Amino acid sequence: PRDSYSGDALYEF
Amino acid sequence: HHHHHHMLHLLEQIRAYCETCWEWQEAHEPGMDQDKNPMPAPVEHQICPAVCVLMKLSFDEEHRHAMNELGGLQAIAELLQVDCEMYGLTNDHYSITLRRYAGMALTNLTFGDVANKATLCSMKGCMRALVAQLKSESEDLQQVIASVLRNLSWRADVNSKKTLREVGSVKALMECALEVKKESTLKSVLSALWNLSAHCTENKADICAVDGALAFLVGTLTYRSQTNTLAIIESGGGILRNVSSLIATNEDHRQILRENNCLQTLLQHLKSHSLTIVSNACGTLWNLSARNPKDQEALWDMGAVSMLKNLIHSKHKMIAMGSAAALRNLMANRPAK
Repeated sequence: PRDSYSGDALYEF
Repeated sequence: HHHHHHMLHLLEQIRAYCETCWEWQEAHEPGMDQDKNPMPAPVEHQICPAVCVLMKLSFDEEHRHAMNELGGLQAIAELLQVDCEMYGLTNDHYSITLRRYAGMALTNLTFGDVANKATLCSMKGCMRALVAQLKSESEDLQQVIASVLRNLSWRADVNSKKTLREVGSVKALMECALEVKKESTLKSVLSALWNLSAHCTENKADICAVDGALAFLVGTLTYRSQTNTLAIIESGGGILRNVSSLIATNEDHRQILRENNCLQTLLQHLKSHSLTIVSNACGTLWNLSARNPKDQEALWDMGAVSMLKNLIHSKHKMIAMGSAAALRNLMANRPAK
């Protein structure tokens, strides 16, 4: 299968 | 009265401090005792307020654009680097705070920014410093650093992938995860690992080679969030999904999964309201149902067939594909019944 990802983001605590 | 005078001041200030530190480093000559060449301390140059204000500005898109025109990423990263190298893993509250604010700004500056991700990864000394902070006593600092590494591992180019691997960020984060107490920290650490586990087979092998990592990751599948969040199950299940391609061909690792009731939990995940969870589970089941009579039989016995059938007509491509693939594996390998 294709790997999945969390992506990216601005900072959050 | 130049328009970006505040931002220019802040960046010049942290740059001048890095020069001050470089000067100290280069003045280590015979006769230069600590009274003639004192080690600079960031409090002496108002560094924590500087990065605090830079962190605040970095949340705004316009300010980020200005920050990027002024070379803000490199300046903030070099500041973080020099303090980490000079003072090591200290518990000094001033040092922890400035490192946190700096990393928050770096997370903000790397969000959706191709050039900045590549630039930060190319700063090898800074990358080594970031990775070392994962061993800080401060879990809040760990959380921030993991946030940075998360952004750097999304759409990483060839150089950046190689760097992230060479600075040992995969094993560092997996080992960090085994030690975290706070949910906030674990969330960020697992998000970064989720992206990194996708880069290459070697990264998957490094995760699997950490003693206790597989059992820990299966553990995250039934995490009980104190907040009303599914982030841990999503990211933990995500890493497991990515890594399951290797586990599938490893009997010892399959056995660790069985000991931790992995298949059974994955089936429960198929009932989730989170598409991410269902999707991750479908991928993992796809791998684990492949070429293994034992796990195929187990899945039949647990009623996986009818559960997967309920998902093949899904609007969500990953779910539809994963469910059908796993179902195919089971259908082609029916036990004597």
